[PDB]
Amino acid sequence: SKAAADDFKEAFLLFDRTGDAKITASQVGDIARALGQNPTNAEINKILGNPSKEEMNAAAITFEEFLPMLQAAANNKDQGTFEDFVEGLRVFDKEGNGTVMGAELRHVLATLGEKMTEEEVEELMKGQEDSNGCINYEAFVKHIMSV
Amino acid sequence: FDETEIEDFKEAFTVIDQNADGIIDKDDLRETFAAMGRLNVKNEELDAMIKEASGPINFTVFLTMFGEKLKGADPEDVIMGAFKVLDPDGKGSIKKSFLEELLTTGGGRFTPEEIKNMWAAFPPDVAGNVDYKNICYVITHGEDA
Amino acid sequence: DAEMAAFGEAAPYLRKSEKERIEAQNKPFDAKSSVFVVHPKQSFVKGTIQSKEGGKVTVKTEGGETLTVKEDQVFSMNPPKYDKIEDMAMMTHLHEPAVLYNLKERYAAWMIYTYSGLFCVTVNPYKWLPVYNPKVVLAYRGKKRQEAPPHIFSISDNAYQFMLTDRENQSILITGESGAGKTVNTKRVIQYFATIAA
Amino acid sequence: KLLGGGDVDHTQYAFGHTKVFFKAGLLGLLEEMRDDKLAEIITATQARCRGFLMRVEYRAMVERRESIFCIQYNVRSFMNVKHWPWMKLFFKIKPLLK
Repeated sequence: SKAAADDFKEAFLLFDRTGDAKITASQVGDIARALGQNPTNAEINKILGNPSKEEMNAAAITFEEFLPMLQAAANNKDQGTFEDFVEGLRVFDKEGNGTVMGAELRHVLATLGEKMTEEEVEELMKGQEDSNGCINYEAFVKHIMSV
Repeated sequence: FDETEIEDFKEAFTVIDQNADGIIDKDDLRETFAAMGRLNVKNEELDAMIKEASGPINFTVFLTMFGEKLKGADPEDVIMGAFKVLDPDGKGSIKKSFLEELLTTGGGRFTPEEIKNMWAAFPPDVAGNVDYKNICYVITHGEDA
Repeated sequence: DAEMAAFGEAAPYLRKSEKERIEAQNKPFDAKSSVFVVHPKQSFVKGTIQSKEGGKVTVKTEGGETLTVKEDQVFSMNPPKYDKIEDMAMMTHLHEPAVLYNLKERYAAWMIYTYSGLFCVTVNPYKWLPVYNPKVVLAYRGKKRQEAPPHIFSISDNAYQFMLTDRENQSILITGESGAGKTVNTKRVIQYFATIAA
Repeated sequence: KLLGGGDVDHTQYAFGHTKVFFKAGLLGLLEEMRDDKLAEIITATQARCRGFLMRVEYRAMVERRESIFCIQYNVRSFMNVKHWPWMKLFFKIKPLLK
């Protein structure tokens, strides 16, 4: 709305590697996340196809399509409730203390639903899981929501 | 400028301003150099220090002159912060070729020629990127320790 | 599946395969539109709600028919979770149609025993079934009606159980019209007693 | 505690030692809501993850971002300063301090 945030246009100049002021359709998922929006990858996929837009063939972009797609994704930020994130992992391990065994969270984050690479899974556990093999998800989900 | 760094410049301003009136003149510069052992300090050196200011060297003119020369000055704790992120496993000094590649390939300020000048008085370990910490010392306080 | 063995051969007429179930309970359902309705020729047939006349209802049919019937000529339809419920009284939709319909469905599947509360509904097969099967008899032996599928020996055994457990006398009341086939059951119940405690 | 939420008739049910009691078509109602909730499913919890996953990637091609600058500028200072009277002075003098 501007509140006209012109820093979204300045961040589009940091993600366009050619400097022509266009951003390919394959970058739009990760740049919506870098502007403070977390649409799921199936949602980013649907919307695209919904609009008869094929992410399979070469794509370019213009700021005039990327701005309204970020504004259509911005209504879905009401789905980001931290009660359900901590209660999900609290149902994932027994006893009254928030600890996932290391390999349980790593294999679930790579193979269940939207596949996260094991390189990204190791980069998200690095520092929050110590050598006991127990990830405290009270501080883990706190630090994941700090970015 | 953190406040303890500004208090360090206030203490250095008081040690060079031996008349204690709040303005370092050329006599204060010469008498501070003579008290450090400089019996041969020429008047042209004192005139070149005063030629860097547009007015008398009071505390805010000394702070603005040091601000404009130290526009990338970083305290030792923030330099060791960045070097602990470059060595995230702790303790080890990072490799010579890793710092040369990461300075160049990330930024234009890390271009090579400049990397040869970094190795050139910042010795081997420092230059190489293996030790660590002595370079943070000499960036906050110059010359060999 | 794992459980069923005792019957094995009868199984198909008592219970359905664990996916037949699964394939039935876990299917698409649109509550707000799916419904049961009155019907001049056939008693109650099913349909989908099309529109809403403010206190009239227009519905499509299952056969293809469109009728605009009152608001209370229209009755909800149970989620698929209640397909061929052993105990209709567990349904969350206690209607007239839903009951007819449950019986009917599990019959077209050849299940003659369905419970409706305390009752033990029984429908005339009009053909032969491995139900009175000498294997079943045992199977139903020592089992609460929750440990086994709807069947008469359930009633008949429980009676017995209950008989010795509570130290009370029991009864079984069989009832139906002329062609319902009670004698048959009665007799069959009787054999049951004689066998299991002779 | 659960039934705490929902724009549901807090009448129609009743609790007791082993179970809740419900009027008609309720449990039916429940499920339905549930049904919608799965169409959604996981799917929402995946996303954030996905999102978040890449969000850490930026900090990496990215984390470094500033630590460099810090290093960058910081050096430059010195190269300029180290030749400045006042700074040499501070230098010889910096020790006598406490």
